[PDB]
Amino acid sequence: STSTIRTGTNNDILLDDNGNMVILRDVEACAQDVRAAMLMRTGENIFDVNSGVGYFEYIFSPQKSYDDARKSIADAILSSPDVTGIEQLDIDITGEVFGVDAKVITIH
Amino acid sequence: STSTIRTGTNNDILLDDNGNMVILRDVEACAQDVRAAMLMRTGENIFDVNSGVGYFEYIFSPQKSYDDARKSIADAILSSPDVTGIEQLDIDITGEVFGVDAKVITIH
Amino acid sequence: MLGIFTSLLSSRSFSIVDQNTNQLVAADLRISRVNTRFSSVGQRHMLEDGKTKMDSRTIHPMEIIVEVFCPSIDVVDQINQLLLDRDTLYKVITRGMVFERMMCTSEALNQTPDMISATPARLTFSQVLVQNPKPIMFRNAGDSSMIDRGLALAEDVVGSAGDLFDYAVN
Amino acid sequence: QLTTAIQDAQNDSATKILY
Amino acid sequence: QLTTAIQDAQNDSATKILY
Amino acid sequence: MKKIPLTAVPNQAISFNAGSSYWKIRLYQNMDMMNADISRDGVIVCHGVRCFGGIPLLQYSRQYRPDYGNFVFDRDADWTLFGDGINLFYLDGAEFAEYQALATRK
Amino acid sequence: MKKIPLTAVPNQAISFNAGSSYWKIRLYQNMDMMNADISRDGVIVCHGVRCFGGIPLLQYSRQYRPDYGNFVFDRDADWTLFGDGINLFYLDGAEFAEYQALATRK
Amino acid sequence: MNSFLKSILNTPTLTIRDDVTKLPVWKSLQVKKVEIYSPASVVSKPLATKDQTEAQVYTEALDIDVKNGKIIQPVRLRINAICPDLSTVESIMNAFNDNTSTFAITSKSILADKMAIMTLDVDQSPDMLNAAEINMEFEQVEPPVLNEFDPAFPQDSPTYGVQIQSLSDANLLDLGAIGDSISSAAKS
Amino acid sequence: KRILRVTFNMPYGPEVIREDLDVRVRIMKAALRIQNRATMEIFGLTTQLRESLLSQFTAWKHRQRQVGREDELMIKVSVEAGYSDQGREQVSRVFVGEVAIVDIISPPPDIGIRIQCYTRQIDRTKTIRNMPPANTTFVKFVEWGANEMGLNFICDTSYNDQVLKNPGRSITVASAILASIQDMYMPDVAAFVDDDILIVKDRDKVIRPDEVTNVNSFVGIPSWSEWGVEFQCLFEPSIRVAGGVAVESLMNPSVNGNYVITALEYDLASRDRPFYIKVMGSPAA
Amino acid sequence: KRILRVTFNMPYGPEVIREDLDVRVRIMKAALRIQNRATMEIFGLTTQLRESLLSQFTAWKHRQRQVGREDELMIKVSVEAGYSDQGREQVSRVFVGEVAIVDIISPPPDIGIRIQCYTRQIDRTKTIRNMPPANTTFVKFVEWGANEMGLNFICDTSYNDQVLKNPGRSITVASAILASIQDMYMPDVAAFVDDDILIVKDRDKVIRPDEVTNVNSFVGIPSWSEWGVEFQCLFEPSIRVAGGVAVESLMNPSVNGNYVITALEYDLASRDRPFYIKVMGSPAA
Repeated sequence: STSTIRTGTNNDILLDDNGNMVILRDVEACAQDVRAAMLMRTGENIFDVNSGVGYFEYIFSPQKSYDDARKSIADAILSSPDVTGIEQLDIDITGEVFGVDAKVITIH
Repeated sequence: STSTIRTGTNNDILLDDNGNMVILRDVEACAQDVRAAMLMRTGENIFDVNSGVGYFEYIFSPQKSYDDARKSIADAILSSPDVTGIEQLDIDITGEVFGVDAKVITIH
Repeated sequence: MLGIFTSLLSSRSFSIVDQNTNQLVAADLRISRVNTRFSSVGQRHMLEDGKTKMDSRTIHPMEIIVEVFCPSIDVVDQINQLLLDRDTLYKVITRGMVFERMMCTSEALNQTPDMISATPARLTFSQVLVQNPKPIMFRNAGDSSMIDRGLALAEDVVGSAGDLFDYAVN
Repeated sequence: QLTTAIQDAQNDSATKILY
Repeated sequence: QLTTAIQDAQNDSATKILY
Repeated sequence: MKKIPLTAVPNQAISFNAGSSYWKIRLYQNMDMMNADISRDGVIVCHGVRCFGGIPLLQYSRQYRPDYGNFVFDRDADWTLFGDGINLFYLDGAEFAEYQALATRK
Repeated sequence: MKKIPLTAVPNQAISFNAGSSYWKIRLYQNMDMMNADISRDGVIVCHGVRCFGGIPLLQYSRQYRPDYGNFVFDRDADWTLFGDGINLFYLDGAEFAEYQALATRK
Repeated sequence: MNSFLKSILNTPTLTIRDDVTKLPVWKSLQVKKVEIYSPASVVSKPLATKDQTEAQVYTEALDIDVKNGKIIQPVRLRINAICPDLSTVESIMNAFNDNTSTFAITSKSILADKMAIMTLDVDQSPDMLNAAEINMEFEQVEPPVLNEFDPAFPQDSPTYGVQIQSLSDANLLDLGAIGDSISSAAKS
Repeated sequence: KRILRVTFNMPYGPEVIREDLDVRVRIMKAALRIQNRATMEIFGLTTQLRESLLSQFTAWKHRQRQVGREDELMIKVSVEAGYSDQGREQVSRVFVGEVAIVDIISPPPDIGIRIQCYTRQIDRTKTIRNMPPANTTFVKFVEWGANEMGLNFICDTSYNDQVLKNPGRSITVASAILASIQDMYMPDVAAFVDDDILIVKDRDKVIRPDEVTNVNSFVGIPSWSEWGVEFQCLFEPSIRVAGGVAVESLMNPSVNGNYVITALEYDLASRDRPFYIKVMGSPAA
Repeated sequence: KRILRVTFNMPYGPEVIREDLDVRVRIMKAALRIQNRATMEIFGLTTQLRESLLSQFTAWKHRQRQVGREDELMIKVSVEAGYSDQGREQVSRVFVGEVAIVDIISPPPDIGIRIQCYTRQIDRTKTIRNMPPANTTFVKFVEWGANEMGLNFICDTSYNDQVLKNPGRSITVASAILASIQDMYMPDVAAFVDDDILIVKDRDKVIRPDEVTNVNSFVGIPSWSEWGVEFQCLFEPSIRVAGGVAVESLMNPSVNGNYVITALEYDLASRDRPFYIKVMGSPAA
């Protein structure tokens, strides 16, 4: 049963109306954790390093094949607890947009 | 050798002319038991829970295939003692009737 | 085979349902052939006079082999997750033939010039034999049968009775 | 096999008195 | 075959039972 | 002080050698509380002991004397939170005497 | 009082250690009744004992004395209902003495 | 090709009965091939011979040695059929899963009896959308040795010695001999 | 349809392991001083069952601790094997003894245990509570030994009325009693313990003249030996040790006769071919 | 064409079991006090031959009966093995001893016995008829032992003219004589019995120096060992126990030299591949 502090789109601790910290559990907590994990560049953990998405070696670079980017994103999604797998992972490329869509099948 | 109290279509103990309880045995008892076991929704037995026919998740629902309904009916029929197997079973669906016919091959 | 008159023009044939959470998995597989082979062994015992008593019969676990085409990468990844999934038993409904307690044993993906978009795959499941295929459960939380844990070898802390008291006070 | 016999031989030589 | 060696570690029994 | 390991199932029984004695505790959900049956060295010490936080399980002297020890729940017994949140602690004679001396003047 | 399991077989022989004696009872259907050949410690004791409900199989004193015990049928012997409905019970010396005292003043 | 015009004493009808109930089981099981393998085992090492004896006294000795030197292995069938109905297949799988199952397979003219299922293959292929191709294997549990035996009546049966070991004490509403006496005096 | 049960005895109760699990019991009983042994390979154990069984089976609490005055020091397990068809059972008893060793033979994905049970492994007894007779006859010394071990006795021999001086005052434990009764008078009369019955009899006599077992069906061939007739058979729940056999063979016509049993080789596998018992027998007198 | 015969001795006469029947003889001999062993598996026995042999082989009539004063108590069997081509034979003798054990390994359809013989299994001899010497030399004690056993002797040692006070009056039966001769002076001089000849000699000396066996062809490779050279060879009817060997190898040039024999492992199978003898040898002095 995952649980996480409530954060806004600015990725900062967002409090409630009474000035407390909200602890989301299960589905919403897992969704927020997945969104936060997909925004972490590789080599940003002093205590994991090899964890994180390849935003500068697989994406944003003249990479021949985006299968490595797909694998890195899949690993980042699966790294979150209670994720099990991914039902669908679209890696569509627009003119200058790297559109990624996930269909996580988290156990909750 | 099965033996059950005699009951009518209203599924209550219906006594004889002299106010006694008749205990049917062998084929009649097996037939009564099969009819009773096919009319019991699942989750009604507090001591089995999983036993019973899925009249609400396998029948009476907007499903794709009624294979689960046939499996549930077959399991419910086989659960009765001295039934061995089912010779023939129909899952006919009329306009609004879920016609089921069985040919139990109980040994007696 | 016949036995059921669905009278519906959109019935799905194959279904791999996760037994827990009761969810479809790998719903985009394009199945091509399914072989649900059983197995059992006799105990032929030759004895004295020209004769052989077979004794009893042991039911070996079911094997089921599914040939399929995976059209998409997410489906291939779902198949890989099925193989790597060691904690769930699946239920395979091929054609009016339901098999519970089914676990993926093998999988072979094939990539050939004969098919560049999709990938042929040969899944293989084996059934998990259980002592009681029909278990007995209880609805309410009070009435479980008792579970023994045997010897424990109680481990150690240093907290003193004062801390336990203060905790009980709070 | 022989490990069973070894285990048997060991169990023979266990009694309740050290000397 | 350890069975032949078992059968060999039995021959040490003469007519004397001495007993 | 030793916390006896527990698993989150409703009705259960654990046996162990603690304090130079062979204890066995059977914990089961009875209605809305938890009851415990305690046996030491085979013979049964008590049946149907209602379990509460801080309050010792062996409630009468004839059971925990001499220096036999006692079992205490930090919080009210709850098999849903066994292992993660609620632990049962075993105290030997000296620790339990100190706990009693503390607890009688609260 | 010890219950001796039976088998729904028209003719059988049951062999057991009961009451510090080794009994062997061969029960067979004879015409329209059941007869029993009883042997203790190898040597035969009686042959063709007509069997009934409540009447001890070993009738005469020197067969059940001293404290040898006896065998009693709850109902009239019938191999079709053996095991479920009819049971044969073994009584030691004291139990058979108390049963005899009870049945000598019916 | 009128297939209903079957022979009278060599009728090609596979009839799988059931030795317990003697009823035809798994009807509507259109058969496509039946192969009956009946193996045996003969001596491999050279038999000894004792010559310099007479005519016809060597003959029965050799006959006994020969009758002593072959072992008959049970019969197997391999039926290939096409099941049109789900009921037949569910019954076949249930019978296979049942540990205790003896049947009597009757081919064109064979009456192979006391036969149990060893293997069962159900193949569903895109060329047989309805029905499924089935391949079953049968093995003889026991050859039809003629039980001469002491029949027809419950008496006259041989003694079967059930060597019991430990007698249980008692149960029900019994208090020793007074309980026994009350139960007996109830005349029930 | 083979039916094999391994019934333990633990504080919770008897936890019967049925034949549905892969079980394989190899027992070897004989008419000697040595404890008859049973090796048990049991597969398909769950985590809870393993915790319940293996943790109870231990060699501690009597060497580095005390926790011992009577039974419950080590778990006693019995074996009930037989056949079952048409609804009738044939479950006899084929072994009663206490475990001594436990190991694992098969690693995952099938965690299979292998325990080793020996009959009368409660030699951790009260170091002979009652003193042996000072002067006494053989039958009375046998009765004392049976009383000390707690087992009923069958003493049928021609050496009963022979006096002994100091019959077993060097005995240290209950198990050594059987070794002593075996030690004296060992041309023929070898005493042993079959299940819970201590048998002291001559080697050429049947414990039970009325319990001869007529044998006509054998697996393989009933053969000769340097002592008597040796033959294997399918499991018959009426063949004990030291019992009388009435071999009536077909392949070997001259091995027919009446024999007593000296050894026994049970090999029972519910989920495997071997379900045979091998009998060593000697001519009976 | 291998030619292997097992020749029994029974009241009817010798019944030679030829190589046409499937025979497998494993003989293991050594320069020890231990009786050399022969395990022979014979298949293809007729019912009559089985009844004529196995019935005679027994361990009774000397324990529960008397029927004994001399030989004919147990059947003495010899083994004659060799090669044969162009009409000439090479059948030497490789074992002489009495049967001790009878069993069947292979059940029908090939009823094949397996019998176990030891050399000098007449240990139940006339409980030492002639008293051992009071005070004598080693050679004369050896002569007394050989005379008592009835076997001719080869005594070649440097310890012969050593007086022994009191050489072996604790001996109970004839067999223990060899154990005693082995017990005294046992760093090197170990006495044994090869066939019907009792050999007492130093371990580094050869019985017959003129009878060295030049060996040039081996099976495998003649390898080193703790003591000397060990090697396997095809059956040569000229290699005995404790004989002299003149190994001349090719694969291993360092093992060349003269060796005496200590252990011999015959494995002769008429209808199977193994027809080799394995030789343990030590440096000869």
